[PDB]
Amino acid sequence: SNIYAPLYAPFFGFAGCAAAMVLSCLGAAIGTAKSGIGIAGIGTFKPELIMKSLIPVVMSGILAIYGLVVAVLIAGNLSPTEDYTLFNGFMHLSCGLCVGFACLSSGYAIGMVGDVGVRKYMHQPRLFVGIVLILIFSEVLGLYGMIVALILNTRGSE
Amino acid sequence: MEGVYFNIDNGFIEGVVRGYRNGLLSNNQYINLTQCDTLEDLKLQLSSTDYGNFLSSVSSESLTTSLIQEYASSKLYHEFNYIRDQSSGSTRKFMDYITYGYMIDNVALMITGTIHDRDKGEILQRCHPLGWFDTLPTLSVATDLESLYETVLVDTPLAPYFKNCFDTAEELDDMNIEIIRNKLYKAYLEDFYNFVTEEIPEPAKECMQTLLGFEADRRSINIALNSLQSSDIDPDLKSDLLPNIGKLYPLATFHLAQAQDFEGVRAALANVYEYRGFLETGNLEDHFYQLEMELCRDAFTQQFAISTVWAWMKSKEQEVRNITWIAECIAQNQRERINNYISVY
Amino acid sequence: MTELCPVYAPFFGAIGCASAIIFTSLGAAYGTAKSGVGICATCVLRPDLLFKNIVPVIMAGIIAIYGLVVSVLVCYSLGQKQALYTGFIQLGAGLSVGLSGLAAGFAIGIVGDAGVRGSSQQPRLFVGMILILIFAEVLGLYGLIVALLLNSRATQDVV
Amino acid sequence: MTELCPVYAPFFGAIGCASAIIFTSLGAAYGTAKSGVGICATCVLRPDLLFKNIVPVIMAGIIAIYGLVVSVLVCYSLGQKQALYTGFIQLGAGLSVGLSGLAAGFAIGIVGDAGVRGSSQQPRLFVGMILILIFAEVLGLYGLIVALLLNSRATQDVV
Amino acid sequence: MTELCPVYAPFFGAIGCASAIIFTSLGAAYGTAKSGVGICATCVLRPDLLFKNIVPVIMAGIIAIYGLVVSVLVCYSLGQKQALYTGFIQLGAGLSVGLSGLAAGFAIGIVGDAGVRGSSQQPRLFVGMILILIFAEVLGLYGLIVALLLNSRATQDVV
Amino acid sequence: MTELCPVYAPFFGAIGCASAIIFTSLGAAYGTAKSGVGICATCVLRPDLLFKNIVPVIMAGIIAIYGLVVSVLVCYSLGQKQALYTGFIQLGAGLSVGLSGLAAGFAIGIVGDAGVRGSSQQPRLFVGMILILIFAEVLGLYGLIVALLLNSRATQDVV
Amino acid sequence: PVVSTGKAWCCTVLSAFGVVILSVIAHLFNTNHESFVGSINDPEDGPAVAHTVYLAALVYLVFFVFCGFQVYLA
Amino acid sequence: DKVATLEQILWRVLRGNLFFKTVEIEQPVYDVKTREYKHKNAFIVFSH
Amino acid sequence: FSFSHFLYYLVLIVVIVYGLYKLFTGHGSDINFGKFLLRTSPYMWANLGIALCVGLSVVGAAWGIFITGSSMIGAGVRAPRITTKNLISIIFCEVVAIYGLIIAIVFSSKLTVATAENMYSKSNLYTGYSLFWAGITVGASNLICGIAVGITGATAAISDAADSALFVKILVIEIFGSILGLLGLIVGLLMAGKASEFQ
Amino acid sequence: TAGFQSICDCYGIAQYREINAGLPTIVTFPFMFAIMFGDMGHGFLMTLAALSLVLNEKKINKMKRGEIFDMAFTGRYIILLMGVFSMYTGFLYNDIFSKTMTIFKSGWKWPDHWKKGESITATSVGTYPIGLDWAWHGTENALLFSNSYKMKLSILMGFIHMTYSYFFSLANHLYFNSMIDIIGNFIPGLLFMQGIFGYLSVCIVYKWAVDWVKDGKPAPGLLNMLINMFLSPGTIDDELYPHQAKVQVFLLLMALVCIPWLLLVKPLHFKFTDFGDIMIHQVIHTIEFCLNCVSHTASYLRLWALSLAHAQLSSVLWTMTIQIAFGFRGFVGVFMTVALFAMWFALTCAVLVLMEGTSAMLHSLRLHWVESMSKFFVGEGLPYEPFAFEYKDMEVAVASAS
Amino acid sequence: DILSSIWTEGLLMCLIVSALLLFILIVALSWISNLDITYGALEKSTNPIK
Repeated sequence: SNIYAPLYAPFFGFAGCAAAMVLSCLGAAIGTAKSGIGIAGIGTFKPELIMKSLIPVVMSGILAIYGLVVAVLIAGNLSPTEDYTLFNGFMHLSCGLCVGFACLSSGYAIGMVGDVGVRKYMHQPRLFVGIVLILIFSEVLGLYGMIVALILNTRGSE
Repeated sequence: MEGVYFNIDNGFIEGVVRGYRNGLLSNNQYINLTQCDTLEDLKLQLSSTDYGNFLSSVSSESLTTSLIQEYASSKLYHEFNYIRDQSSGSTRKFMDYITYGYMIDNVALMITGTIHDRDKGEILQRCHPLGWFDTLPTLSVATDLESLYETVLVDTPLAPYFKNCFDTAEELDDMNIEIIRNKLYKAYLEDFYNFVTEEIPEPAKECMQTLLGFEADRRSINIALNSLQSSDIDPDLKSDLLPNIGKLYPLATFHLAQAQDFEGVRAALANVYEYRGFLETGNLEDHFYQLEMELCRDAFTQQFAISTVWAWMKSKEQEVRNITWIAECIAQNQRERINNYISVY
Repeated sequence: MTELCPVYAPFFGAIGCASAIIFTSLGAAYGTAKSGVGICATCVLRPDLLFKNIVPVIMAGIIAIYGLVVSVLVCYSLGQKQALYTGFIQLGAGLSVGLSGLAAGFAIGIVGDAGVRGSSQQPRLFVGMILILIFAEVLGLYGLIVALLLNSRATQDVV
Repeated sequence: MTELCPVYAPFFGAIGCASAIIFTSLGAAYGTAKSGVGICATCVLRPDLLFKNIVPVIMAGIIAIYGLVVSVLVCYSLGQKQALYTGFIQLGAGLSVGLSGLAAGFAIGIVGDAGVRGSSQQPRLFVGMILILIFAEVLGLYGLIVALLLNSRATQDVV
Repeated sequence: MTELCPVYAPFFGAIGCASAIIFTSLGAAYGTAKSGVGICATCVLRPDLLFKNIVPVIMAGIIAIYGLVVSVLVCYSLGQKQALYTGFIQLGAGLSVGLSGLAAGFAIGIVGDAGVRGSSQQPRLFVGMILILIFAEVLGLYGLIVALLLNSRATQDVV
Repeated sequence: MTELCPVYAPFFGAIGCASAIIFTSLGAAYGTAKSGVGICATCVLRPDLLFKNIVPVIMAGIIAIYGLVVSVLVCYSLGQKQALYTGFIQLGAGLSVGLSGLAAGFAIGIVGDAGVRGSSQQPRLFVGMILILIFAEVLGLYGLIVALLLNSRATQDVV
Repeated sequence: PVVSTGKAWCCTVLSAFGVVILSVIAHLFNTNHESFVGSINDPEDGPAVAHTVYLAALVYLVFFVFCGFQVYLA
Repeated sequence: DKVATLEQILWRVLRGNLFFKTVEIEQPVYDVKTREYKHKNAFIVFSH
Repeated sequence: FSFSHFLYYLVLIVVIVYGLYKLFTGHGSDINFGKFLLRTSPYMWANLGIALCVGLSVVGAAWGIFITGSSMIGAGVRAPRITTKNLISIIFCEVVAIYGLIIAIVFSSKLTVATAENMYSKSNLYTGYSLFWAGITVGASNLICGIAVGITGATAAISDAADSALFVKILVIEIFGSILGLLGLIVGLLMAGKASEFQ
Repeated sequence: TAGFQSICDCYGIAQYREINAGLPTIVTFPFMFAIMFGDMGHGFLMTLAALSLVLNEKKINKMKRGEIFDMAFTGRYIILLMGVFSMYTGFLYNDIFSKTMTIFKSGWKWPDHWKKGESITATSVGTYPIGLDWAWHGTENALLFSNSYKMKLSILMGFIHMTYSYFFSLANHLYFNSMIDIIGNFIPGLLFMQGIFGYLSVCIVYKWAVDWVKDGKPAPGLLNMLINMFLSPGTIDDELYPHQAKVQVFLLLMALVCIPWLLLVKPLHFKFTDFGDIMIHQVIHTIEFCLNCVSHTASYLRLWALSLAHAQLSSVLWTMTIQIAFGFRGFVGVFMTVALFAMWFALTCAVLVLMEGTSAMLHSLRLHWVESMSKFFVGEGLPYEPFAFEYKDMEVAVASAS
Repeated sequence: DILSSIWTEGLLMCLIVSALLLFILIVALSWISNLDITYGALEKSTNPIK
């Protein structure tokens, strides 16, 4: 039939869905757990700082939303009836790899900085804007990955 | 990460040591201990803490400051022996390395008492029951340091630490034993630092490295401030007593090794940032105790770490020292300096 | 399809377009994490040096911007019927900018940690930290240049 | 295409053009990181020796310049219809300059760290540090020479 | 033989029938070994708590009973002339119950060791140990359920 | 030969017949070695408890007897002209009894060491050691049962 | 003959369940229920297995009346 | 518990000219100062 | 030394030499990864998906359960009132295996029997690929979610054993970390949404 | 009512004049045990074990026992109710010692003639009055009916338990004069969880009530339409009832609008009478009440779970030991069935009553601690414990000091 | 259009499944090999200061 849509083509698009969900979930979980260790480590001495110290946990929960958006946008294009060439499968796998590894690296950075910045916050209350500033610099990496996956998604369906 | 493979063996030990940690005395409890009039009031006030029913079944009239510090130390030692029995692998090794540093002090104490012809049983008590090593009372024979070493010390775990101690080859007096003991503790700290660097996982690794750094720096400043007594010491014969670990070795133990007066030590410590706040004021030992308790407090913020055992050990020892000082000030009617305990919690 | 333009040809372009932003994000994440641990350990004592020490984190983020630029420029050249020459050029450009950004991010992280911890107690060391960090930044710049010079030849006279 | 000029032929040229700047950037990053840790540990006590000790970082950056030169000269010889001979020559030139620059960067980093830490307390050791660093620089220079002599033969009488 | 029923088809069924009892025996052995070390360390001081602390060893043996049940039910469905569908279903059922029993055995071993050592000195912790061990026992139960629901479909309308 | 009975078919039967006695001998050797180190460390002080503590070594040898039984029963079913079904069944039976015996041997060794060292100073712990060792013995028994139920079907209606 | 009391109940209770259970199973073998023998498998004959299950019920009865008088002595 | 320690020390002290010999006391010997049952044995060491 | 790195380097060298030799002959398309995907039975991919789903979900559940259970047992020696309170931290790790059960029950209704004719059709290959990747997606997400919720549960047990007022403030972090398994659940249901049965 | 009160007080001591949770526990705890323990003979053995403890109460409350027989004796009425309700449940499952009963005429009819080895089907000549039909015994697709049967049983019973325990919150709020809690917490949660999960139960019962073969319509999938109610709204593959294309969208938007109607009224009424603590606590209560609807109604699959596995393990135990000794004519067969019945009774009393009763008992306890008392049980109060005189037990007091 | 004459599809399916099961067996045996005994609770110590 068609030499452009052979029947092994959905394997790569489903691999893109799997990578975009699993590695974004891994980055979000690393960030959340590693920051929560420091948040509950400061909790014995100064328990009045925990409700402001939940910035790195909320910050590293947006990364799972990035992976969620890109995974549902890839899975909306797959169907057992459509044409679906191999070019679309390579683009979907590249979308998944972009979002997954960008969110994994971003979640690792958020976890490290959030742990040390919350643990060393029980001493200096003027250290908070630096925490929020470096966390904002760590958050944008997953955003860059999601931007290139949105562009690859709208490029691949042509 | 660190919370992944830790709990498999050490989760129960970590939880029990945190439960021991929650019974550390805070400031209000020390103030309530300060407000006691007699010593039975101190007993009744300590009864409502984690200690309680520890001086039960003693007496109402045989209550003495020495008896209180004996029993408050024995509770510490039984808790440490329980936690050491419940461990294996690297944690068992780590706690044996905690024990060896008191074994060194027992060696020096037994030799020093053997020089002055004291009794075996007098030196066998007040000899810190945690660093035992079964062949310890045999150190009271055969005064010469070689005839200790080729007979009983090679089969102890303190055997690889005498690699420097065979320079002088005569009978010992009180300064030779201290030179020996300082070489022991130097080689000991460097053995335990190279142990922590290669086997202990990372969040406990950095905490144990900074705590061992402070141990080495405190003993370096103490040797530099005690070596300017009435003797002549070559800087080559003094720099073999300052450990090669800490934040003042790469270049600041050099000026400690080359120093004559107290102002030489002040100028030596003047460039290290954490120090040179100490020598221009009062009790120079309380600054080391306060900084040790602040570092040990900072060690309790890491959760998946076996630095908690060392930090709790040192905190509970400071707690026993504080209760002994308060009991002395109560029993001797010397309430002027009763508030000189060190409380960080 | 064609012997010059087979069907497996967009695979290398998609792998290059992914790997650019992937390895530059890993380098930027290492630099941001190491420098942020250094800042949070330093600025407990001198909170007034907090916004002065923020420079290594920014110089780590510029590497991720480099990877984003190369990924967009590669992504706007993919096609279903391209040659193997174009896919090989796109894969080479992606690997160039990605691994150059990874090396530059490792250097920026280590030098920024040491420089912040040193400049907490020596105010003259900040300009030396900036000089060494600029020498660590030009490596990712060189990778960006090699990637742009490859990408400018991906579609010249390709049949 | 042709038996002398197959379709997989630009793959080796793209891999060589990438690997040159990749391995020279890794060597330059190791040299810059190790020497910068040495400078930041040294110049807390002697901030007046800060701009004197900057030499190993510059000699590490020259290696990345070597890799950039070879990557540009290889990149301006790629083509869709080249031979396997040209791709093999380009791959060999890239591997030569890359791994020579990696070895030279490791040597420059280690010698520069030791030399800065030693010359903090011995002012006559600085010229010996410069001599040993020049002996570490000529290795990457030799890799650059072998890469240029390969690249000069990549297109002579190729059919 | 047939395209639906090839000759290599009983291999997957034999591998599943083996792997069920293999991985459940590994999980039960880890649970029994870890809990038995905990019991033998505890009951030197309290020998009267010896037959009270025997519960984690029994809850580890129930996992091996689960694996034995699935291995017998798979073993009574093998045949020389079965389909690939039946072999794939049998392999999936074996892997399900085996790896679920392995995870449940690891959890039962670690929780049973900690719970016996804790309940030696706190008599109220025994019921909390039983609650957490029941939460560790339902995982192997879930693997058993998935294996039975797979095995009930291995021979429905297979040609 | 035949499509149902190829020539490579006795390979799986020979591998199963070997692997049964191999992995049960490894499990029995670990159990015997660990328990014997425990006995030799214990019975320096209590030489009267020497023949009482010999139980874990015997319960380790029973596992090797299980492997010997399965190896003999598989070995008396090999043939030159057997099917792949028979070889797959024999390989599955061998792997079942071998890896179950390996897990049971590890558990018997560790529990026997801890139990002998504990029962040197607590005479009531010996019966608890026997209970936990019986729970470690039934795992190899379950592997033996699965191997016998596989081997009973290796030659029923095979063409 | 040391104590022999804590093992008397373990056999009397076992036999007391065994008599009743094998008696009702043998009665269900005898009248062909088509759920104990209603397929091509395990039994075929019918009352020929009801025979030996009633025999086993009798053997459990003599277990029960033996061990039920040894517990009576305490 | 201390017979091996005795013979180790006396071998390292008598340099290799020891004639140590021990026979066991079968029953435990009950202690008063502590409460351990203390399996004991006798010894004899010859020298000049 | 380092036997695993020696195995990895040996496999790498053998694969590089083999692929370079298949170039060397001129037969580089004999390593045909796409023809392997056609000629492989779709029921293998579907059953690996279902089995690896439920297995990885149970492994993540067990991991989280003993992480929080060791710390809760250890912290309950001095303060035994933490057990009935922090039961919920083991509830949160146990629901992961129930999500794996729900996925297995949904996916096992699509394992029908196909004809030898149109066995490798477009819909059957689509169904095998979708069930495989959806199963391992939800299984790996369940694994990671169980690990993270277990770590936070251990830390919450220690903090509640300190004093009673802290577990309300740390349980919020477990509420954050427990949504990730539900994300994996939703996307695993959505990847296999349009896949038919095997016909 | 003492043992069930000690059950419910182990979790938490209730607030003053709050509704006691130990009063419905008396019967809802052994029944949720009984669903997982659905056997006639095992519940019969459990009743015999309970009556061995209930029939001599006066002899036992004067002895010193230790920690196991204590939990046996203080919960004797729990074990009695568990055994009796397990008799009723095992009667409705048609299961005694993993065998059937044949006490009524069947609703299925086998064909007239067949060769020995023909796969045949039954012809549905009526319905069976009480229990499962005994024509499902061997039948080689008994699990295919029983699983989809008892899963729906577990979902229906779990929903009725949750929606009964939720009305105790209304009976609390009406008693404490707390009319803002009704309009802020009861109505949003009631509409949100009824309009999602009780609609599923109504659809299960309605799919049971409709004959699909006689009407010639394809029977839909309730799991498929539950997923497509949220993940693809408006599109329906198989129709269940006539105007359901709009009811799905209406229930979806009502469950949607209950999300901003919750987390808004209870704080902003405190504002006009925000604070931060009420607002953040209400956000936590909304994100915790929701996502426990899905999780808690998924958690009632354990009633199906343990029932299926208890039935399967008891069936394998019957076919493994005593089934062997039925074709063994001779004098060896007498001793063979003697020894094999001894082994079978020892296993069905050891691993199958004692070791699966403790599990399902604490599963019926988890279903009341977590899924049931998170909807009405407020929590913290101080227990009564008056000053009274007691015997002191000297050797406990010596161990209490030392 | 066969894949290979020696690396057929049945042989590759069997090898992929066997490699997965060998991987998990190796992992689980590495869990079993790290398994210690805590000898300190099985000994006795006198310590005559205590």
